[PDB]
Amino acid sequence: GDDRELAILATAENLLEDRPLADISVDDLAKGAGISRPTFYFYFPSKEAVLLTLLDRVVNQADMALQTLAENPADTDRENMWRTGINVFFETFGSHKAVTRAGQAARATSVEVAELWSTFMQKWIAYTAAVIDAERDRGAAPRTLPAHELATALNLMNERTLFASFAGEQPSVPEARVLDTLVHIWVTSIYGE
Amino acid sequence: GDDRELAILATAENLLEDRPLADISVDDLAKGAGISRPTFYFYFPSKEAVLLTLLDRVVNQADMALQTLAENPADTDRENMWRTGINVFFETFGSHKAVTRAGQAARATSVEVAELWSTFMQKWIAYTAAVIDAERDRGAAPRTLPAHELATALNLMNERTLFASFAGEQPSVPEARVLDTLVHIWVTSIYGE
Ligand SMILES: CCCCCCCCCCCNC(=O)N1CCC(C)CC1
Ligand SMILES: CCCCCCCCCCCNC(=O)N1CCC(C)CC1
Repeated sequence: GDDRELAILATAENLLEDRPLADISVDDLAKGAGISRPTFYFYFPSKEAVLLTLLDRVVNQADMALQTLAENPADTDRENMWRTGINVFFETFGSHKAVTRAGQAARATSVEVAELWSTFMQKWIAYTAAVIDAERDRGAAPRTLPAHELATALNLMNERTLFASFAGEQPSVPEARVLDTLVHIWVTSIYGE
Repeated sequence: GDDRELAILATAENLLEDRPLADISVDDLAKGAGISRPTFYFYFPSKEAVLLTLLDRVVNQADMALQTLAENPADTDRENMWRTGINVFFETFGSHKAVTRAGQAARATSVEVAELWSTFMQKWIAYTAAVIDAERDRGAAPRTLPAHELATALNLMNERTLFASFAGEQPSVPEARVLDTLVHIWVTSIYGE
């Protein structure tokens, strides 16, 4: 039951490594999960709903990892503090590139995917802004741009730049350089005048 | 002839203000240009080809403006130098929001739109990197990240952030704040250690 759903989700994540959702049939998902087509429809209404659930799992995996980091005392080294946090996103989305690629594409065609992504980006921006505000309050960061506006641009940079790196787009930062690239821009923009 | 093509392009840019390309018919474009459907097909093969030409015009308008700025002596004020350049993109794409929105959407579905955008982003990144290299050579900027990698991330930030602002996405930087936001991040990341 839970196990049926897990098998459909695992099959979909596997097939998305090889081809887009458009070239994956319900027969393919049902076959991979060892069930019939009609039994598939008991668990999910469409292959698009399967992708929504996969992306929801990956997004909440990143969010929960960030929460675990937030619960711990702050790294006393400002650059390392931000690197560890950006690395949650680098590793979580980078470890699920098939879902990341299919989920990005689906933001265009699916209101539910677009709203899921928007909701979590707002959460992540709000958290970023609250950390920059704490750094300013402690006298560690200068009072330059409105923190929420700076947070927004930095989060959008990461959204576009990490994706271009994962997907091997031209142009892109090489995957093996993207974390250092983003950390530099975050730290100089948060701490600089 | 040239004038036929201009009227079809003007009609398409006007209708894209109100609805997406999917809800614009060839009859709509032909009607707006004062021609028949078959006469439309003499000038363009599809409504998608019309959008390609519109986006090509806007992209080359931005590129030519950047070239005009590049031809002049450099602004001696580093922050203003980068602000004027980012403003070319802010004003050119911001003055054509209907084409910008339709062109962004088309990167997903059109190889020709995706390649056009990729080509000009590579050009703009290469130019950015060459300016950062000149600033380092003159001793005005520190030798931190590889210039081309830093340029790539900053250009991708602008691509995503300017678009989110123009489209009124949630999240986004308000349009009236986006130029200052991006200039701050560029200048601190290019000149900071
Ligand atoms: C579906 C779609 C695909 C795409 C995906 C990937 C992207 C991701 C992004 C993220 C942002 N954010 C960040 O990055 N951060 C914040 C907080 C912290 C503190 C750090 C960082
Ligand atoms: C179709 C799609 C839509 C989207 C559009 C808009 C975006 C734009 C972007 C640009 C990048 N770049 C920049 O920004 N820059 C460089 C150089 C100079 C020097 C500055 C700046």
